[PDB]
Parts: sequence; structure tokens; C-alpha cells
Amino acid sequence: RTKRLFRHYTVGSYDSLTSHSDYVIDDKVAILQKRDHEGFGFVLRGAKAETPIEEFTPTPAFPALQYLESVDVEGVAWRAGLRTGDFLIEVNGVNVVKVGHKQVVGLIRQGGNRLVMKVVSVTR
Amino acid sequence: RTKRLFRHYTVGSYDSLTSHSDYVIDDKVAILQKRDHEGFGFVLRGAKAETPIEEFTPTPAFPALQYLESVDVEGVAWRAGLRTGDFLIEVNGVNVVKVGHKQVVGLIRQGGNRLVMKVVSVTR
Amino acid sequence: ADSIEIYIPEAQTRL
Amino acid sequence: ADSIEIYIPEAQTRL
Repeated sequence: RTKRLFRHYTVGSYDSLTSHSDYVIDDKVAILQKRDHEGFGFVLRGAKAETPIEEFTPTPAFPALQYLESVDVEGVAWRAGLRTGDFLIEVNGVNVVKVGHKQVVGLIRQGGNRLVMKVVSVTR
Repeated sequence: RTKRLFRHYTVGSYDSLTSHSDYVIDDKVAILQKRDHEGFGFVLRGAKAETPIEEFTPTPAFPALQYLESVDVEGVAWRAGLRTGDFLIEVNGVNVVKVGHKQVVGLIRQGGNRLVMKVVSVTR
Repeated sequence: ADSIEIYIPEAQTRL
Repeated sequence: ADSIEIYIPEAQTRL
């Protein structure tokens, strides 16, 4: 049950034993309601781009362009289940995987006190 | 000056832009002082071994056998700067990179209300 | 065919 | 020369 996969490589009487653990992709939905003065409690970080970057290709390690660079502990987002490193997938019914920072920020701001997001967590 | 490395890969006129970040290996010393009844506030996880596994080979991905599965927020370890996924290098000055789980836990309990841990945070 | 590394700039925004 | 995959049992402990 509780066990990790290790690779045992051996050549010419030398051994190495290394761990090669796959990325877990864990999707969640967050609903955030704030007060007029308070923040949602997160710092968003991602690529600057005027238009979506079509050729952008999600990988297990990097699903999307905009991610949470930090989350205020016991702030609105934290309470809603958001954690540092979550990748933004959808923001108020808009797909944002490939979307530049300014536009995502603009969507979040159009929402006012309410923000509803699909995000993804990744761990190894 | 804030930026991220991507790889632009093209062949046969098909294009793919993927994140291509260098591993950031951050070593830190955490010093934990708990009260008699509180815990250090973390769950340690890693390979069982009655003796050190000498043939273990550290990689950027997976530097050591024991790591932080979870850290309770607002707890002692959290406040000391420890986070989920850190790899234990030293415990109370003793190298634990290749040390079995039972023995590392032992070293920790031996310290009483004090715990000094050298850890590394791997991010990409 | 080619493979090229590029730094794309990123922004931070507290919300 | 061989590349073999093996599982090592891991333990958890709350401290």
C-alpha cells in the first residue's frame, strides 16, 4: 500500500537507486466571496501576453500559464481551499489555461466580490 | 526582470511551447522549539529501512528518503519555515539522507522539545 | 525542426 | 547491466 517506486540501475558493478515518482494532477473547484474592502488573499503570477498563446502546451508539471504564487493563510482563498502553486484553469466560466496575465486579472476584477474558479494542483 | 523559461519546439510545422524551468534547490536550516504537549506539527514520510540504504542516489527530483508529507499550518514547523515536500538532510546535526524511516523518527523523538533540521525545497 | 529556449516575461498581481 | 523497477515500502509518522 504505502510504497514508493524506485529505479535500480546497475552497470559495470556500479549501482544507483533513484526515485522516479509521477506527477499527480488534482483538479478542484473554488468559490470565493469577499467583502468590498478585503482581498481574495492571493498573488497571481503568469506570462504576459496580449492574446492567448495558442501553441502553449500543458504538461503534467505545468498545466497552465497563470498560477498562485502565494495564498494568504486563513484569507478568503485559503478558506475556499486554494493553495500556493495552484494552476488557474477557468475563471468565471472562461477558460484561461492559455490566457495572458492582464486578461485573467481583468476577468477576476469584473467579478467583483465573487470569484469562481477551476484550478489544478500538481505534486510529485 | 520577472520571467519563466519556456521551450519552443517545432517539427513538421507543428509547434509546442512548454515550460522548461531549471530546478531550484534551496537548502535551509529549521529550528523547532515546541512545548511539552504540542507536537512539532508535521507528518514525516519515507522509505523504511533497518539500516541505511547506501546505494541510494540523490537526484534533483528526489534528494532524500524522508520528506515532509504534510505540515500543519500555524503549527511549530510551519512557523519555522518548513513546508510540505521538504526533504530532510540532517536531523539534529546527523545526516539522514539515506536513513530508514524508523531511525529518523527516533532521532527526532530523542531531541525532546527541540528539533534542528536541515532540509531542501525543490521547486521548478 | 528546431528546439529553442526562451524567457517569457511574467507578471505578479495581488488580488 | 540492468535497469530494474522496485517498490520500497514507506512509512508515515506524525510528529
